[PDB]
Amino acid sequence: SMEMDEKDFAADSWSLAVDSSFLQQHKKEVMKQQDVIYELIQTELHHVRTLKIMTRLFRTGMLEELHLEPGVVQGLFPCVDELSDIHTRFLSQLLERRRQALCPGSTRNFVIHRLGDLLISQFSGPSAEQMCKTYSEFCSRHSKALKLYKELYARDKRFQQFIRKVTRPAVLKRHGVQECILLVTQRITKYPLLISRILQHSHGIEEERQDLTTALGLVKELLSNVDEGIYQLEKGARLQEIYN
Amino acid sequence: AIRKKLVIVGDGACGKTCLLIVFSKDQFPEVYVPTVFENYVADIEVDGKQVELALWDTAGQEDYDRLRPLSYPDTDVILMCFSIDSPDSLENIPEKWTPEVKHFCPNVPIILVGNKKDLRNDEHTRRELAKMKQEPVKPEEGRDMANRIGAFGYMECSAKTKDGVREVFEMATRAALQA
Ligand SMILES: *CC(=O)Nc1cc(C)no1
Repeated sequence: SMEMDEKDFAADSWSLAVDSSFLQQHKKEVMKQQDVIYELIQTELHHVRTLKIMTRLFRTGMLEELHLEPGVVQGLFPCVDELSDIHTRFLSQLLERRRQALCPGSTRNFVIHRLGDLLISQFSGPSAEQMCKTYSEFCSRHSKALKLYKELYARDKRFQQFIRKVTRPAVLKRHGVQECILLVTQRITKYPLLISRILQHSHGIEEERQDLTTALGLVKELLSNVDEGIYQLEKGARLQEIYN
Repeated sequence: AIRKKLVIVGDGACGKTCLLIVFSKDQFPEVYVPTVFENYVADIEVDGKQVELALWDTAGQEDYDRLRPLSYPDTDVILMCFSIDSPDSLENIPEKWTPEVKHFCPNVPIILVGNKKDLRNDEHTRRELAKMKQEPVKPEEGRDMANRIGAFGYMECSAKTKDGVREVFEMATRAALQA
């Protein structure tokens, strides 16, 4: 993550992020809405960061410091470049919508009124088709990625050396290889929960309540299609095992 | 410094998310309660042993039968949650969650946790439950269910008041440590 963004999303809530004299000017319903929107962007920032740990710290470090086939590293980190692009673009759209809403002379005070539109573009048409295909691909290679990490950590001492080395910082406490993989699989199922609580406090403008209602339906349609597309791969599976 | 994994399972409004948040923050969030839990690694010292306990949630995965089992790999202890203000959420414990957790997690200790125990004395909880011919889950009904499903034990807590929360997680660590 970049320092500018980490500080903007450092507080526990939107109520604590904005200046108290700016908070005082708003209705309770708006503060509640803003709190859930701020949580959606704050968790998306953490998600993108998790994927940078997988691409720049783990994936690239293994290529630059170890002697493993590029196929081994690809099995440990399936779809990470595609997932990183999908979410870095989503995060850019969310952060820009917040920036546009900032009061002049302030870098912390804002209110996001439109959001449903951005959520409809992300979870509909071509962009949703690529994200859906990417998550069915990732989740079908999730178990195999885990067994491959465990096989390498117990048979390779240099891979083990590398792991103990790059995961030593305290900031990486909950971000080991297997943790990053489950963090990514769990991300998609978080969106409906956050979107439903944002919609719960967005009944003031009917265009917005309708946009968020459409967005809730689109993420659930996406999820159902990713869930249907999963067929788990096994490390060293036989053809007979598959066609049965 | 041994590493252990804990996964909490249970129906939608069983308070599993509130419970993990309240333990990892170590207080009831005063200003805002987060909608979601990412993950956490707790440093617990139970009965003299230091353990790094990784905590996970299954909230959001309840309708996705193929995505959800991806949370189970290498789990050392299962917290099987139900809410004391929802006797129907208890009926799903042996019919839905137990056979799935036994299938994907063979031989993994399961602690049945009755959440929201403060609602046993709430008047609005009793009045609404009595409309649907019901009442809060009694302590013996929870204990009998844990007994019937072959659980390692039965515990109750209140994420709202923080009572019983610390003990659930230290016990879960002990359960995870048994070979
Ligand atoms: C999840 C998903 O969209 N899978 C998919 C769609 C088409 C068309 N092919 O695969």
